Amino acid sequence: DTSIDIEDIKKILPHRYPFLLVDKVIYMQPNKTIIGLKQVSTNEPFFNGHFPQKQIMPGVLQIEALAQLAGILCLKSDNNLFLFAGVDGVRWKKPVLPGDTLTMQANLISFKSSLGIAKLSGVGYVNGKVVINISEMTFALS
Amino acid sequence: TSIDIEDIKKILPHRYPFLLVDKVIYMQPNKTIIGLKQVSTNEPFFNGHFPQKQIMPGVLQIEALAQLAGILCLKSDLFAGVDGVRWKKPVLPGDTLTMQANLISFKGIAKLSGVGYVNGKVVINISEMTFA
Ligand SMILES: C[As](C)(=O)[O-]
Ligand SMILES: C[As](C)(=O)[O-]
Ligand SMILES: [Cl-]
Ligand SMILES: [Cl-]
Repeated sequence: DTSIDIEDIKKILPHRYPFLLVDKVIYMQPNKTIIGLKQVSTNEPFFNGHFPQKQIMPGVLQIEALAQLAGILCLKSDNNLFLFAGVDGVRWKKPVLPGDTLTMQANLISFKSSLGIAKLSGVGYVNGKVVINISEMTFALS
Repeated sequence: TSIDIEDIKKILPHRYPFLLVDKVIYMQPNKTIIGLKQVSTNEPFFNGHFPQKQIMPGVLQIEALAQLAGILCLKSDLFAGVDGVRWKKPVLPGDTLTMQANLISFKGIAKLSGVGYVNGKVVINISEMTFA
């Protein structure tokens, strides 16, 4: 099964409202990869600010949802406070909108027990099509 | 020139809780912009990041620098890409985040560099923000 619900995600991650952006893990293979989703609703606090005349999920929150999914995989592969240390090669392909399901996959590149550093790639999809690519997210365990 | 929040809001469409530039200190069109974001415990995202340790999310530091870059673009006349982001040290309640963005290219695509400081010391670097 490998899927994880929100209550169990909360036991893994320190993040809470209004900055928890993984609704469900649908698949995970420890030390390899993880797939989850974020459901995108008009009823989310950020939408009033981004933007009044046109609701578009901020691209940086799409990085954040990929980062959080990625951090689930790291914690379940091996301090639950991981900070963003670097990110490279983010390309946003298409706007994410209220009504969408943001499906996300993060793949582990490296994880150093010793140093508390992890690197992963990430891709986000809507309706089977890429809306975001991230070449490399780096996390340090503060 | 310098720009206060009401004038910032006349340039940017961003509103609460996603307007992350509190002041523009200096702006030279087609060149550079310096501004700041004040970091308070009384911001909505801190309850979530994290309950037991309040740390300004790195991704919101990208966004603040991207919004600052957006102003310089609009006044030299979405977020398509970002690359070479490095966070050096956590930004905490009670800090002032001072930011500078430099225009690298305007070709229909604009590319800018970004730097964030807390007390003179770099807290974030962005080699490239890409807009169109
Ligand atoms: C997903 As994070 C680097 O804001 O804990
Ligand atoms: C970086 As933006 C498109 O939220 O101004
Ligand atoms: Cl955006
Ligand atoms: Cl962070």
